[PDB]
Amino acid sequence: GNTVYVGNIDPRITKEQLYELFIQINPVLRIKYPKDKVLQAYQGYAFIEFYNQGDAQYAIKIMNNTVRLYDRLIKVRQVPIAKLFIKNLADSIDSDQLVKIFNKFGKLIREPEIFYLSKLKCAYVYFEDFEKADLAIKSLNNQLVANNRITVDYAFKNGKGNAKYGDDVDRLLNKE
Amino acid sequence: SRPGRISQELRAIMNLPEGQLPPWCMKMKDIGLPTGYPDLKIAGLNWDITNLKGDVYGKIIP
Repeated sequence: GNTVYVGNIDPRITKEQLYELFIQINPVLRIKYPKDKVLQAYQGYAFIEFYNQGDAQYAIKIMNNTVRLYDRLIKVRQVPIAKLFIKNLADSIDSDQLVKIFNKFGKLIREPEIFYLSKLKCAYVYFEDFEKADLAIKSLNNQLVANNRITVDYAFKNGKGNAKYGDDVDRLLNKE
Repeated sequence: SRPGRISQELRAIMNLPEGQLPPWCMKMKDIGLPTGYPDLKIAGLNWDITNLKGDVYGKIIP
C-alpha cells in the first residue's frame, strides 16, 4: 500500500541517487534496490517504501512517465522486452499467422498488434528475449511471406535492442 | 539531501539544464503539492522564480 515498484532504471543508478530523486516527491522510509550477486550490478528495478498509502499514491500519479534517468523513462506502479516492427504484411496474414511465424524463434510475451500506415499493413511483435528476437530478424528481414516482401527490425521506443538491455538478461535470470 | 535541492550529478543524469524546473513540477500544478510536504515552495509555482538558483528549485518554508 505504501510501497511502489520502480522500473526501467539504468544499472549505473546508485541507491543514494534513488533516495535523492524520490525524496523530492515525498519522504521515504526505505529502499530495496536488488543487486545481482554474480554480476555485482543492479537489475533494473527497485521498491520504494513511503510512510503511508497516500504518499505512495501521490508518487505514482506524479512520477509515472515523467523522469528520464540516463535518457530512459522511469516507470512507477503500485504493489524490458524485445519489440520488433514488421512492415508490409499481406492481407492474408492474421494475428494468428504472426504468432505461428515468430513462435518458432522464441516465446512471445503478448499477442501481436496490427496497424496500418500510409495501405501499408504493419505489426508489433513482442519477444521475451533479445537473443530470440535477433534470430527472427536474421531469418525474416527482407523475406517473402504470402507473396509480400517484409522488413523486420527493432521498434522505436531511439531504438529497442540497446546495450542497456542486459535488463532483459537480469529479468530472464530472475524469472520476470 | 533535501526536497527542493538536486545535485549537479543527478541533474546530469536527468538531462535537466540549469534554470529549469524538474519535469515533475508541471504535474504538481494539476495534481497538487506533495502530500508529505504541505509547506513545500517551488520557484515559479508558489515561490518567486528568482529563488531558482544552482541546485535549488524549492524549499520547505511554512
